[PDB]
Parts: sequence; structure tokens; C-alpha cells
Amino acid sequence: GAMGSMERASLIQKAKLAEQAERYEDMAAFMKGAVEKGEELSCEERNLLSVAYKNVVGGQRAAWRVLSSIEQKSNEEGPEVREYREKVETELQGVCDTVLGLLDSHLIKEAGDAESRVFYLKMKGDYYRYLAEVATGDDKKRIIDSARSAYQEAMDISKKEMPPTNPIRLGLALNFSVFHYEIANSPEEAISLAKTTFDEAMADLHTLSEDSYKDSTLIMQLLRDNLTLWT
Amino acid sequence: GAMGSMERASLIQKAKLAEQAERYEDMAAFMKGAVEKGEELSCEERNLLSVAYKNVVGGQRAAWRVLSSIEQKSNEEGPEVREYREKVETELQGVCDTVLGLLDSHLIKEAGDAESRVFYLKMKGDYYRYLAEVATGDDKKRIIDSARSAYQEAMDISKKEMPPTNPIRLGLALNFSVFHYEIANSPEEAISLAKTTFDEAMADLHTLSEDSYKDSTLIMQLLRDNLTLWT
Amino acid sequence: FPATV
Amino acid sequence: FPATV
Ligand SMILES: C=CC(C)(C)OC[C@H]1O[C@H](O[C@@H]2C3=C([C@H](C)COC(C)=O)C[C@H](O)[C@]3(C)/C=C3/[C@@H](COC)CC[C@H]3[C@@H](C)[C@H]2O)[C@H](O)[C@@H](OC(C)=O)[C@@H]1O
Ligand SMILES: C=CC(C)(C)OC[C@H]1O[C@H](O[C@@H]2C3=C([C@H](C)COC(C)=O)C[C@H](O)[C@]3(C)/C=C3/[C@@H](COC)CC[C@H]3[C@@H](C)[C@H]2O)[C@H](O)[C@@H](OC(C)=O)[C@@H]1O
Ligand SMILES: NCCCNCCS
Ligand SMILES: NCCCNCCS
Repeated sequence: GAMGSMERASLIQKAKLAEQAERYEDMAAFMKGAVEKGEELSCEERNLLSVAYKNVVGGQRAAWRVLSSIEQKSNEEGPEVREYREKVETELQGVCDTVLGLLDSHLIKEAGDAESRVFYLKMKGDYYRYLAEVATGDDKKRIIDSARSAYQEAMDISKKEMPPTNPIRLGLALNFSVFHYEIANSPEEAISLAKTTFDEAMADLHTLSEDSYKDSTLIMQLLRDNLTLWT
Repeated sequence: GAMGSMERASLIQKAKLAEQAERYEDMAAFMKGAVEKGEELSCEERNLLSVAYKNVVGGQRAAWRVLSSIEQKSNEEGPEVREYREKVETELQGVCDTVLGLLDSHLIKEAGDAESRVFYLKMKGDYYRYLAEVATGDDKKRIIDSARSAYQEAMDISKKEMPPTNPIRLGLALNFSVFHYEIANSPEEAISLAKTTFDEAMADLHTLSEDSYKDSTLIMQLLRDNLTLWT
Repeated sequence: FPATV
Repeated sequence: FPATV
């Protein structure tokens, strides 16, 4: 496509340069180009894909939240705030559909190993959850159920194939717990999931090498932060 | 053009929403659309134009600096870093040419009052200075002289028509001093300009209303910061 | 907002 | 880098 004439190795190299330069839109385009070469991504490459799209959609979601808040105040006791909120919303939806399309056309069906399978299903739940945050029509329930089904399949695999301290297993639980709280109006399920996830991982920290799990340590702190915010 | 069908008031309103949402690329596009309506910008509108483009080019310059540094290390004792640095550089150059085109087609010739005239000439010097930061060919000397000539014309007007505490006069001196130091290899001129500017403004703070000059106070701190960095 | 990763 | 505005 757009990145069709560039070597896969060059796209990966340029994705890493774009990350160092904080050019996440370029990083996402290079990683989409690399996925479109048709080869399975490695662990480092999967992280590059996720960071690039999480940063792009993160910025759009922050903007949508600001606009939505201004719009809510303007409708209390002109068309511009609504028009601009809809423009941002359509751009955000376009990015989520691009990620969901890559997941469902390339990445998910070819992922056989548990680590990659859970990683891509977590991403599918995340991008359906971002679409649910802005969904307001007769489609909202189906979008929410698509996020739930992706997270649930990922949870089923991670509990069977990964240790409780695996950062992908922990990150999935962190995000599925947030989905329960913010999207599915299930705060009790969100709290139970974060508590059991934290407790199970704490009991398994005895098996790990000292400087090998900085990511799991950071995710465990985020579960604790959410549990403090909610309880 | 792209914003041709939107009312000028709606473009200004949307530029303000984009600022609150930190969507500086959208903010710049809305402000370019507003300039293209052909009416002179007000003081508040001029600030919106400047903030939008300063943030867009700021991000590109930060990225160019990261890439240029990686490129410099790769040429000490593949083509990807150079290719990507050139891509960023061409995008940065395109934004500076867009701003310079708006200044030279709309804004500068119509500005009769000192405040707007100095504001636009400061912008012209700034965007020529950003082009000089990346200039490497037989054109570099002319680009540097275009920045100098814009800053010098702005300085001549501001000294005649504005008090020494006027934030536009102070900001111009701050930036022209940085041009002398970083672009024209004239550190003595940069230091003399920052010192005289700071000293002249300090002696005029006696004439100002207490909470009316927070911008001038911030610019005076930036002159002091540069003087500390350089001396 | 709650934290996600 | 030095500060500008
Ligand atoms: C662009 C990627 C770079 C910056 C190179 O790597 C990002 C990070 O990549 C890895 O970390 C992952 C990872 C993150 C860690 C929590 C970061 O850890 C620290 C200590 O900073 C956050 C990232 O967004 C990323 C890639 C994503 C996920 C998330 C993906 O869902 C689909 C699930 C949990 C988490 C996993 C995959 C983490 O292992 C590494 O384990 C991190 O290094 C260490 C020492 O922990 C590195 O900072
Ligand atoms: C989008 C614009 C918003 C955020 C609405 O305004 C930005 C700011 O706009 C004004 O400040 C200007 C201004 C700046 C001030 C230094 C900001 O002051 C404070 C206290 O934050 C920085 C901005 O980039 C801006 C608009 C630019 C310039 C610069 C333009 O060159 C062509 C020359 C100096 C400076 C002048 C024009 C400043 O007056 C105001 O005086 C500021 O308010 C106060 C209380 O100082 C406000 O924060
Ligand atoms: N700075 C290199 C980061 C490597 N992260 C592990 C990839 S699976
Ligand atoms: N928050 C409103 C900022 C106004 N700045 C002065 C415009 S000349």
C-alpha cells in the first residue's frame, strides 16, 4: 500500500526511530506497513505496533473527552462544538477500525503461541472498548459485547498458558477490569478482577529473577492504583 | 480552500476548541482558513495563529533534533536514518513555507499598527530561523539573512512605537538574541541584546498595573534564563 | 480516569 | 537549548 515499496526491515527500523522521535503517527504507519508484509511479528515488533496505536488513539481520546465535556456544558439549563466533537470522533473511529482490521485480517488467525494470541486479543478488546466509549447509537451494545468477547477469550487462554506474573496476562486483567468498571457498569466485577489478579501475582513473585520483571511491577502498581481509586 | 465553506467566526471558535483539546494541527488549519477570509486578525486571533504554528513546528523540530543526533552518531569513526530525517525535514519545511506564505500574502502588507506589524515580522524571522536550523545547501546564507532582515525591521519599529515592557517587543528581543547566538554565531551580540532588553524593561516596570503583565514577567524570566545559560 | 496499559 | 517564545 503506502509503505509497499519499503523493505520490512527498513519499516521496523523507521518505527523504532519514530518512537525515539515521539512521532507516533509515523510509527503507526510504519508498523501497519510491516504487518502488511504478511510475516508474523516478533515480541519486540508486537510492542512497537501496540505503543504506536495506543499513543495515536490516546491523543484522540483525550481530545474527545475535552470536547465532549464542553459540549455537555453547552447543552445545560451554536453547532461548532458538536461539529468538531464529531470530526474528532470520526477520526478516532477510523484509527480503531484500522487496528481492528489489521488484527482480524493478519495477526489473530496466524497467532498460535499463547503469548501472541493473548496480546492480539487484548488489543482487539482495547480498540472495541475505545469504540464503545464514543458509541451512542443502536450499535453500542454489540460493540461492548465485541470488546467483552475478545477480553474473555484472551483471559481464558492466559489463565491456562501463562504464569500469573506474565506482563501480558497482568495488562489484560488491568484493562478488562477497567472495561467492567467504565463500560459494562460492573464495578463489583472490576474490583474482584483487579484484587484476584494482584493477589495471584503477589504470591508468584517468589519464582522471578530480580531485574527481569519491571513491566509486571509497573502493572501491579497500576492495579493497586485502580483498587485505591475504586475502594 | 479546505476551510472555504466555513464561516470565519466558526473557524475562530473551532481554533479555540482545538487549543483546549491540544489539537494543534487542527488549530493551525482553522487559523489558516480564518486568515484566508481576507480580514485583518484581531490581537486574540493573532495569538491563536502563532500558538498553533509554534506548537506544530515545535514538535517537528524536536523530532528533527532527535533524528539528526542519531544520524550524526551513525556517521562517526544504513540509509534509513537519513531517509527518515529528510522526511521530517521536508514536512517541517512545508509548514514554515505555509506560514511564510500567509505572512507575505495576507498579514504583513495590511498591518499598519505597530503591534500587529512587529508581531508578524517576529513570526517571519522565527519561521526563517527554523528553516535556517535545517538548511545545509548554497541557500543557507540567504535564509539566515531573510530571518535577520525580518527581525531587524521588527526591532526598528518596536523601539520607536512600543514601551520596553510590551510583551511583543520583549519576545522579539528574546528570539532575535537566540538567532544571534545559535544561527549567526554572534554570542556577544546575543548577550548584549538580552542584557539591554532586560535592563530597559526592569527600569520601566514602575509604570505598569500589578496583574496586567504576566506575559512580560514570563518573557523577562526567559531572558534571564538565557543570560544564565550563556554567562 | 482509571489506569490502563 | 535556549528559550524562545
Ligand atoms: C516501543 C517500545 C519500547 C519503548 C521499546 O518498549 C516498551 C516496553 O515494552 C515491554 O513492556 C510491555 C509494555 C509496557 C510495560 C508496562 C512498560 O514497562 C515499563 C517498566 O515501562 C507498556 C507498553 O505499552 C507495552 C508494550 C504494552 C503492554 C500491553 C500490550 O497490550 C496488547 C500488555 C502489557 C504490556 C506488556 C507487553 C509489556 O511487557 C518491555 O518489557 C518494557 O521494558 C521493561 C524493562 O519493562 C518496555 O518499556
Ligand atoms: C492560544 C492562546 C491563549 C492560550 C489563549 O493565550 C496565550 C497567551 O496569549 C497572550 O500572551 C502572548 C504569548 C505568550 C505569553 C508569554 C504567555 O504568557 C503567559 C503568562 O503564559 C506566549 C504565546 O506563545 C504568545 C501568544 C506569543 C507571544 C510571541 C508571539 O510572537 C509572534 C511574542 C510574545 C508573546 C506575546 C504576544 C504574549 O502577549 C496573553 O497575554 C497570555 O495571557 C497572560 C495572562 O499573559 C496568554 O497566556
Ligand atoms: N529497548 C528494547 C525493549 C525490548 N522489549 C522486549 C521486546 S519482547
Ligand atoms: N484567555 C484569553 C486570552 C486573551 N489574550 C489576549 C488577546 S490580545
